[PDB]
Amino acid sequence: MNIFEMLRIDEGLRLKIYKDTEGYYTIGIGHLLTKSPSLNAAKSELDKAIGRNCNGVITKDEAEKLFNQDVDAAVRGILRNAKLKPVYDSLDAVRRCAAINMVFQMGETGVAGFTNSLRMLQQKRWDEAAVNLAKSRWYNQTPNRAKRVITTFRTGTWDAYK
Ligand SMILES: [Cl-]
Repeated sequence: MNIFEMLRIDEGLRLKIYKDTEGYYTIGIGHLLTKSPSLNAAKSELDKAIGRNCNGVITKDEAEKLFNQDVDAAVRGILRNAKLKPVYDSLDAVRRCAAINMVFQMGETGVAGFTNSLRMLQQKRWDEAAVNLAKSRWYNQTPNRAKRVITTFRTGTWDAYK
């Protein structure tokens, strides 16, 4: 397993614009287009991102390139963030995937709000961090996704995805 396979399982793949769990226009492998309610705004963001007139539909190859760019951006955001980088650098490779997964879903600023959980992860207090991570709007709104990510942090294995 690697980060790309993990996020593909969690996000799925759709080649036409869809709405995510919060109602936001999305395409591909979980690529957020806009939080605006305007479908026309979402279509314009899509054309800008892809470089052609898509009319709301992309190819599998385009979805995979957007996805690679999004994962790279998530990693780079962690490495540039003074609060996230020291935690990330303290984690083993499997747990680093769980960290990227959270940033991909909620953004750099959303994860940075998990201050208490991040300190427990840095201290390798896995069971305590798992309980603390579950006491969140994240867990209450997307519990199956959150359970898989939390189990990955807790165990350092891919067992939740196998
Ligand atoms: Cl879920």
